[PDB]
Amino acid sequence: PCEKCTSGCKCPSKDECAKTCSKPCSCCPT
Ligand SMILES: [Cd+2]
Ligand SMILES: [Cd+2]
Ligand SMILES: [Cd+2]
Repeated sequence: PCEKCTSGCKCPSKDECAKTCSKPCSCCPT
């Protein structure tokens, strides 16, 4: 979980995820 992932993240696919998560943030839709 990066900055905005140490809890709950929406990240639908990448447009909002890959943007704030330059990695497989163990919490987005992965
Ligand atoms: Cd994400
Ligand atoms: Cd993240
Ligand atoms: Cd996440």
